[PDB]
Amino acid sequence: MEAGITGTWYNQLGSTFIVTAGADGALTGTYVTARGNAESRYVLTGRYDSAPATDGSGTALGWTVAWKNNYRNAHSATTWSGQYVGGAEARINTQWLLTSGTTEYNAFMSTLVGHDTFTKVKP
Amino acid sequence: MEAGITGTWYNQLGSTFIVTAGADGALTGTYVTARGNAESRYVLTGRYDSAPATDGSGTALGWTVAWKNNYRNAHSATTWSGQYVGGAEARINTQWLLTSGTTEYNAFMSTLVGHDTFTKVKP
Amino acid sequence: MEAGITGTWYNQLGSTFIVTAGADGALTGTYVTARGNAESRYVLTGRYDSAPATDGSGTALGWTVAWKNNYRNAHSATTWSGQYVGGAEARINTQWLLTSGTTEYNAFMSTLVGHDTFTKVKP
Amino acid sequence: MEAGITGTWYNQLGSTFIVTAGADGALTGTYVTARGNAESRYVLTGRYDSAPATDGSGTALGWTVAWKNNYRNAHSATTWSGQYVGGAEARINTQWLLTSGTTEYNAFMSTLVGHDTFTKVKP
Amino acid sequence: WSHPQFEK
Amino acid sequence: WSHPQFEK
Amino acid sequence: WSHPQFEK
Amino acid sequence: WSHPQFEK
Ligand SMILES: [N]
Ligand SMILES: [N]
Ligand SMILES: [N]
Ligand SMILES: [N]
Repeated sequence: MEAGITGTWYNQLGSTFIVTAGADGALTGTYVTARGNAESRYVLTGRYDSAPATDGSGTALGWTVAWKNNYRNAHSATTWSGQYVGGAEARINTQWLLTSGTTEYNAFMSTLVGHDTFTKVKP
Repeated sequence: MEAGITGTWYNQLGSTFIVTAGADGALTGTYVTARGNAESRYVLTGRYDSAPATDGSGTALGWTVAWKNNYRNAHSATTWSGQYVGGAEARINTQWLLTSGTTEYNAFMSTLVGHDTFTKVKP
Repeated sequence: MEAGITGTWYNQLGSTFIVTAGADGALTGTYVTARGNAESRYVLTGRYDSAPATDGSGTALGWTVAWKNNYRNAHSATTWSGQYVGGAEARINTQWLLTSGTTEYNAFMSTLVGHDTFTKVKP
Repeated sequence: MEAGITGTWYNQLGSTFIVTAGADGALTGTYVTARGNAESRYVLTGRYDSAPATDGSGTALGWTVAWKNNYRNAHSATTWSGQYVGGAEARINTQWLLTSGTTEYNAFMSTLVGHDTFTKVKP
Repeated sequence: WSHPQFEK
Repeated sequence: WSHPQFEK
Repeated sequence: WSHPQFEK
Repeated sequence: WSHPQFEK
């Protein structure tokens, strides 16, 4: 009961993460890039631990955005792997991998890595 | 039409990936660890590029497994970020991130990284 | 002439990075963990771009610490890959990989990933 | 005594790694890209565990190449983080991070990730 | 060059 | 120590 | 469990 | 586009 993940999350660079955490471990919702128009909206699906440790630091989760919508297609997918931490300083700490489909895999610009911190309010 | 992703994929270490690629970009199905019993089966959800480049090397995708089922809970989630490449040597080339929920994020054993190659037949 | 990398850098968690950037692209010096005693001091070696782009955002570099000194041995090595950015808000933005020697490579706890921001003054 | 790391290593894509492991934990030598001419040769420096576990799987190490030589400058640095495993199937298992200096760090094409297996003979 | 994840 | 992703 | 890189 | 690490 009561995951605290459902709702709107903001990264530090203007992007928005709108998710519902279902009883079952499902994550669904919409990733909106910093441009924040119709073109900037992408489906996200993932999973989370619906029964985290009571001692633990957080709730493991991950999700995927394939960078294709009704408006445009960047022929790529990002996965975020991270942990929800609750409290008045609620956070989703993530690391991400961006893979491009087009790129020969063991060439330049195949897979990018970085990190994102999500908070309940913008910076 | 015709993604070539739907079906059963095997990594090089005994694990199995059973997925359906929907018209819409949805990935759904089951990740089975090398032990290959009921306890070893986990839900996976993700996304893929439902309209890849015609020139391109491949189809970008990603998926998440939260390591919780009816039998056990490893309080963690893995995301695979990669590319499907078709042909008689069909492949899913991936890199993965495994995050543990329990672990203080900027401590030891928070996030692991590695890589997996999936093929239509076992090694 | 004048790399701005030579000197003492602090990450956000109490660790210290003491480096000399030689004319030639050499990085040498000492990594000191947050405990900040004799036991906490490790050799670092790496490389940097001794002729960065004049337009560019920064100076590419990387370095390695093998976690062995006269006092203790964690049988592991971390590499930091990043970029120096100059100005009054001078920074080294990094991502790191920690590999353990002992661990069977395609098992649990083989390679960790994270990120570190270094600044000229502590947080 | 006797690290087994000193010598010539080949990755699976035509690249060459020529290294000396000093008594002290130093790695020094030359990285040669698949083109294998004068232009293709770069300094490498790193560290390794000069006293690995006797039970253990391997010897932790890492090294850095800054992609600048007398001939050309790609304004970037790669770090390899990995483990040497001895025996008649001797191997260096690595994961790598390639950072570009020029690129605004939290933009597209800042940091790439991948993996390389090194063996004593080419594929 | 460009990608929606990093757009301003 | 242990994790299902790496189980034999 | 423990590692010097993350020590308090 | 291009980078020496991946050159053919
Ligand atoms: N933006
Ligand atoms: N297994
Ligand atoms: N610390
Ligand atoms: N090559």
